[PDB]
Amino acid sequence: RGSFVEMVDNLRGKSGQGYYVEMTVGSPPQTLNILVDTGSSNFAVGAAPHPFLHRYYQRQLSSTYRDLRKGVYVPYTQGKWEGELGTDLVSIPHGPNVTVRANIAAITESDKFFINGSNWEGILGLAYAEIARPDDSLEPFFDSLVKQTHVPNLFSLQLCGAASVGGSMIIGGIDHSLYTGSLWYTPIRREWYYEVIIVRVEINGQDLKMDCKEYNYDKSIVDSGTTNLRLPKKVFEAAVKSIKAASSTEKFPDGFWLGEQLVCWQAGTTPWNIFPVISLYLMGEVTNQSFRITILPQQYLRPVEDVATSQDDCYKFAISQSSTGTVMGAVIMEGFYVVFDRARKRIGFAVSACHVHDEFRTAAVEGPFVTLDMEDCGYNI
Ligand SMILES: C[C@@]1(c2cc(NC(=O)c3ccc(Cl)cn3)ccc2F)CCSC(N)=N1
Ligand code: NA
Repeated sequence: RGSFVEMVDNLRGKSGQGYYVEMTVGSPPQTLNILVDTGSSNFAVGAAPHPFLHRYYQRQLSSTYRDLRKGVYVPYTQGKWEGELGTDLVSIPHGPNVTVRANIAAITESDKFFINGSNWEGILGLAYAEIARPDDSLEPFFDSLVKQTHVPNLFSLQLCGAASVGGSMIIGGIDHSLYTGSLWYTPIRREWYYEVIIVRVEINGQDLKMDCKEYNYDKSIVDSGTTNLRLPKKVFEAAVKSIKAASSTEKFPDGFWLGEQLVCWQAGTTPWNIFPVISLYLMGEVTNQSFRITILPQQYLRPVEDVATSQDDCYKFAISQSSTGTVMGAVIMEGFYVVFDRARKRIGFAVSACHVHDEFRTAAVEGPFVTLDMEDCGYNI
């Protein structure tokens, strides 16, 4: 407990492509890079020679493979995957020194799922059974890990960000060198997604003055598998209005705020200080008590390096409207060390020791604050 040197720096990735960890599947072990996803619950790996893939699960080479003789079809809002369910021995080279029999969805057909140019071949769904496909009987990997070993029912993520991103996934523990100050915990409202309740929203300290139910319509989640801070449409509308006002020194086209176009500045001449901080107050552990997390423009203005039609420093506005509730994606998580404390049904936030900042402002986790009617901020029906 407290320090896990061998798990430090076990995450890699590229900007806009997510964070992956090294895993082994089968006997003898087949090495795969696997996307770390707190927004889903399936362990699903490429099992066929899709041209975008560096490598894939070859079930014929594994003596420990077992067929569940069951298919699974997973459509998303944009794209799909389809696979054949089985079990095999799963290990994490730069994680705990254990081997687990886990459910594996062997991906045999997909559309807009794998990324052309990416270095990962599967997805580690770290959320709960309730949202597993096809149903809650298909035990998620981390549930299997805890059930079969003495690994504590907790993991933590330090996503570092801005061409190669890095970070740490501490399995079964917390590493105190990864954060500064104190951890503050928000209750997991329900174990399906990592669902949380946002009780107050500020832009540069200015409250948005909305019914706090709107902040969590229809849910708020912490999701390492999403880049953006995604806000419910009505919240997004009001947040951008306030961000527009706060950043009035320079004017930008309407399309930039909708993520329909990028904005470019000359190298090193990026004006961070004209852009406001964004604060989310989260439900605390105690009745009427809350805490505040605060991110910088460094988090919500993402560098886009892939532009060929431009030679400057171009950025995407990575706060976007949503119809699925608040998604606290990489835009949030890159500022913080995030502790998914499953044993105690809570999520901890602390200032990340690796987060990107200037000399005038840092990301912050602050409390305690007094907030009434926090239970009424959650959505029902
Ligand atoms: C299963 C799903 C998903 C996520 C991804 N993520 C990424 O590619 C990515 C990219 C950048 C960053 Cl920072 C993080 N992640 C890719 C394919 C997917 F099917 C469905 C959509 S939402 C979610 N939480 N999981
Ligand atoms: Na997708």
